[PDB]
Amino acid sequence: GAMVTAKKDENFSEWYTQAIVRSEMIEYYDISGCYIMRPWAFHIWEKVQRFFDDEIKKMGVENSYFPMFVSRHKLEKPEVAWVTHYGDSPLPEKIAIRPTSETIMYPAYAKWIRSHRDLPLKLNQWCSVVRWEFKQPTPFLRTREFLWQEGHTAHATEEEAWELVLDILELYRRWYEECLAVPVIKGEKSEGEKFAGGKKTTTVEAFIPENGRGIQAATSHLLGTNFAKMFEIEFEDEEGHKRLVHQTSWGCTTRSLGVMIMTHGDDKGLVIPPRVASVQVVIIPILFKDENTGEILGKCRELKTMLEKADIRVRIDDRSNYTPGWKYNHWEVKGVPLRLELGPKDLAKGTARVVRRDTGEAYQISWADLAPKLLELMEGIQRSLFEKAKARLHEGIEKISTFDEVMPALNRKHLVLAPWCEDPESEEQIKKETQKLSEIQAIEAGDQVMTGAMKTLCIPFDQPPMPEGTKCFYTGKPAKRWTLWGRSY
Ligand SMILES: Cc1cc(N2CC[C@@](C#N)(C3CC3)C2=O)cc(NC(=O)Cc2ccccc2)n1
Ligand code: PRO
Ligand SMILES: [Cl-]
Repeated sequence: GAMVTAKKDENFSEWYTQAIVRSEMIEYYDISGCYIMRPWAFHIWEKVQRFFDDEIKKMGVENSYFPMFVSRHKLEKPEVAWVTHYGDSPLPEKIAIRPTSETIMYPAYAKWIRSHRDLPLKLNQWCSVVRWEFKQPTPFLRTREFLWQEGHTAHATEEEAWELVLDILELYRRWYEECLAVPVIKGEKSEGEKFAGGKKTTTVEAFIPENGRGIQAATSHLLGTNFAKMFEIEFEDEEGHKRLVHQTSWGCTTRSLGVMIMTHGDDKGLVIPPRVASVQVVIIPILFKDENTGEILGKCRELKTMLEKADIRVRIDDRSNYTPGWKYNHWEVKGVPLRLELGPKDLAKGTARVVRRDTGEAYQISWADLAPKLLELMEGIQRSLFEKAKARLHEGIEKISTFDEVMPALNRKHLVLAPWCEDPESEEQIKKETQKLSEIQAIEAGDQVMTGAMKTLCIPFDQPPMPEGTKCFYTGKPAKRWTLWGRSY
């Protein structure tokens, strides 16, 4: 059985590749930026999909399916894939593969919305989209084709639309923190980073300590009336006056899995939080030749049935052609959070040996105690994974006053929280300056595939105090808010 041999804290990229290949999460493909999602990864996607779909159904959002193609003139009302032929017959007008579906959906919204009684209109779809960039792709985190949901709502007032933006952003916080045990920071995107055409974009941002990079985990946009004006989406009040609708859109992708993998993995391979692990407990029988193997396997089956009564997801690995040691490594690499070992000694004592994946700590638990204690143990693992990741997030953010402090902090692979005047031009200049200083540094390093530019990640909702005369860290103008910056995906 393959072991992960790269160390997470020494060659992070090689570590990540080994962890996702050797655990059978991914397979490569002959078109660049496209990868195969194998069942071990797909199962985790199914779990978060089900969580989020159930939660938005409770909000009255209904699923739908809109075409994957969009006409040139509807899309252009650059990073798009264009279809131009069927067989060898040219199309009269090329058609694009969707990168996002506002321009596919909103002509229909304009047809469907007639009066205030048609609102709010709330739709979602689960599908894949294509964003054909040429920069370095990374499995799960940044790919040419990815799976996502996208929700699109329309409301009679801005207040109700904004309320929904924030309710969805809270569901994305729960997707990452409660399901995947990944801490995130809620905030607003800067004017240069917000969705094209929208009014205000909110985000949850995550952090990869090993390469210092922030990453946008999910996004929820107040489109306001901008798209309603573009698509003539209006409704009548009760006396017949026409008004524009107020819109949101929001989306979360398979990037989430990658974030999870990078957050919790260790030098042995994956560590999957128990709430989304497709196998929570793997039972490994010890099978000597000189034992009553039928009695040991019979007890493993009884324990499996007992655990499944508490809804624990259990597999018995009773393969005779591998040793227990081999199986220990096999399921460690795959990130199963609990292993249960049962041999003749255990049978005789009425106990089982349980080993937790995150710490390696082992417990002896009586069969009667097994189901409640495992449940307690899985909640403790989930909580411990989250708290440890949150401590690394906090340790990864430096509060600074002045631009002179930026390069030392980025050299420590940290994010910076700085007072900023929020001038869009300033962000563009900071990106270019940090980028050129990073190139110099790389040459002093004797070194390289992603950009060294520092950009804004999010103006966090939770704002530290801003003292009276605080200046912006780059311009010296009056600072308006604390903003989180870093290198990023
Ligand atoms: C897997 C994944 C995710 C996401 N993005 C975007 C923001 C967002 C968020 N939040 C979406 C709105 C929901 C997200 O997850 C984007 C992508 N590829 C790309 O940009 C294309 C690409 C390919 C190679 C290199 C550089 C760029 N690939
Ligand atoms: O691509 C985006 O960011 C928005 C949210 C999902 C639909 N379009
Ligand atoms: Cl479905």
